[PDB]
Amino acid sequence: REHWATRLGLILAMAGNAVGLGNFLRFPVQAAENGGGAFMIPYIIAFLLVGIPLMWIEWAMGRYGGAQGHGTTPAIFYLLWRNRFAKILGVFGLWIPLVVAIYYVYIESWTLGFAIKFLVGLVPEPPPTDPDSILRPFKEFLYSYIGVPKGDEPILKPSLFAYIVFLITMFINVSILIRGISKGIERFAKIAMPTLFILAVFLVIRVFLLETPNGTAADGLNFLWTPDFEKLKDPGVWIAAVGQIFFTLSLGFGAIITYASYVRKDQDIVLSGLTAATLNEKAEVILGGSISIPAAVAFFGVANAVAIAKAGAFNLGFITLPAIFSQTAGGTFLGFLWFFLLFFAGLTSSIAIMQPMIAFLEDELKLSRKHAVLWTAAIVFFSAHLVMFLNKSLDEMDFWAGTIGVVFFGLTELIIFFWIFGADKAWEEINRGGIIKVPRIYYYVMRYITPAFLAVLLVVWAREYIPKIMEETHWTVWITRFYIIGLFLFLTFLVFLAERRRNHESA
Ligand SMILES: CCCCCCCCO[C@@H]1O[C@H](CO)[C@@H](O)[C@H](O)[C@H]1O
Ligand SMILES: CCCCCCCCO[C@@H]1O[C@H](CO)[C@@H](O)[C@H](O)[C@H]1O
Ligand SMILES: CCCCCCCCO[C@@H]1O[C@H](CO)[C@@H](O)[C@H](O)[C@H]1O
Ligand SMILES: CCCCCCCCO[C@@H]1O[C@H](CO)[C@@H](O)[C@H](O)[C@H]1O
Ligand SMILES: CCCCCCCCO[C@@H]1O[C@H](CO)[C@@H](O)[C@H](O)[C@H]1O
Ligand SMILES: CC(C)C[C@H](N)C(=O)O
Ligand SMILES: [Cl-]
Ligand SMILES: [Cl-]
Ligand code: NA
Ligand code: NA
Repeated sequence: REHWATRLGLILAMAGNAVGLGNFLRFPVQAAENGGGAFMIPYIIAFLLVGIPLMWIEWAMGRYGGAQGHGTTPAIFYLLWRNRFAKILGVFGLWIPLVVAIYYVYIESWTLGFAIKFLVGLVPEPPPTDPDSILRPFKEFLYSYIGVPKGDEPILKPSLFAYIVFLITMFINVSILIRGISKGIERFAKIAMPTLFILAVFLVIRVFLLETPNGTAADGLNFLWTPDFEKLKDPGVWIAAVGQIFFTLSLGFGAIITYASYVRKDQDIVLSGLTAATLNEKAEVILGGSISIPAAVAFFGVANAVAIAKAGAFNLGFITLPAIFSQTAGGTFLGFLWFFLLFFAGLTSSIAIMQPMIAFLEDELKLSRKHAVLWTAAIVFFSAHLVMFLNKSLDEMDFWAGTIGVVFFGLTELIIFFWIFGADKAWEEINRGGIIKVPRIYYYVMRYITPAFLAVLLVVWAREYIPKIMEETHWTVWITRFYIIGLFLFLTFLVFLAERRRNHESA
């Protein structure tokens, strides 16, 4: 099997796994929609009860499976629970990454397209005071990029440049992955992670220099970091906080497990996982949290910045921030650094959610790496056409795989690992090779607190929110549901094909 060459390269590839578009696009939206500081308290708690333990559990599962030549959950779940239903539950560990990748790479390709257009100065020209006259040209710029529907039909019509930049973006992701783990994902993380930290800090600095009649960047920092204990009783904030923690640390996407299956059997995972998790949080709450919201609060005030964040998941990042930057000297180049930052943010994360499908093809179907990467890309490139052309197809995928699915699968992999396999055998397998040991209190969090926390959460979804999504959406949502359900069917057939190759090989 292939291995991470260096300790540092493993951490940067794991941090590059986690530090992505969620740090800089999703976290600002999720924080502002939910009252700023009121969001932080459930966010910090969820990090301590959910994010940290699941990080360790997935590192253990990956490394455990990797010592037996398996990197994906269809095989690893069976290694933990010898039962066909573990193989079937394991398909989610391929389905969730592949579904999420279908829409993540596309959004990643926007930032590459926006970066190119901002670098070359092919950007809108706001008329030099009215905010709408400054924002509308950038709303119209993004809407023309992805092709937001102008009539009644739910059809997207992306620009030719967007589609070509998507092909370019895929080609960029293939070029890294086809070189492997050590000569591909690892080498690129040693380059991208410094680049990304540098850019973010500079932007944080430049945003902190913003002052207008409506406020300063400190006003956004106070809004984000001022508690509001009157919201701790809202199931929505807790749902939003735990869903963010999952998304940001790459938990429930089968990606950490696959990356961890390339860690040598003896090597530490306790300090490693903690560092990468600690890295991703600094990336959000310090860097991601200090760019979008302070800048939006700085030009518009808190209430309008909150209103901007509630308008959509991309308004703040693809419309508001460049519009804000367009009012400052060299703001076009500042936009380029912003969208170039997002491109390495997503690229280090898109290669992470595409490695599982590759690993499954190499490990379980014995495909060469070249063929495993290329077939994986072909699967993503084709499938992405559903996200590109059907309005709100992206949303449905992010909900079922990137929102519901990761919390379901996260609870699934904890029970399989830490209950069925055995809590004590799991505790042993987490701490083995540990440069440090997992604190004794976390054994009781993993066995009892975390699974009940998620169980209650998933029950609040299933009763109070999902009924609106099964009955109050446009009929076209079943087009995406049908496709992603058939995608699951296809992956199980591969699993079935992988256990039949294993019966003929042993014979
Ligand atoms: C069922 C279709 C399977 C894949 C066919 C993809 C067709 C891509 O079509 C292309 O889309 C671009 C963006 O709108 C346009 O700029 C081009 O005119 C068009 O050739
Ligand atoms: C990174 C290189 C990407 C090259 C994409 C070329 C897409 C060409 O596309 C064309 O470009 C013209 C000039 O801007 C536009 O007027 C047209 O709308 C567009 O069809
Ligand atoms: C669900 C994935 C398939 C959707 C992409 C299909 C691309 C359709 O292609 C479209 O054909 C039209 C007439 O032929 C042209 O007006 C457009 O230029 C072109 O975008
Ligand atoms: C999943 C649905 C997304 C598909 C994108 C629809 C592209 C709309 O393109 C349509 O293609 C039709 C057949 O070629 C033509 O009759 C029309 O000229 C054209 O409007
Ligand atoms: C619910 C999650 C709590 C996370 C905070 C744990 C802080 C670690 O706590 C420490 O753990 C050590 C090893 O068990 C002990 O030696 C110390 O008594 C204890 O202070
Ligand atoms: C699906 C994951 C790779 C997402 C990534 N952890 C992010 O925060 O952007
Ligand atoms: Cl364009
Ligand atoms: Cl219709
Ligand atoms: Na993240
Ligand atoms: Na990343």
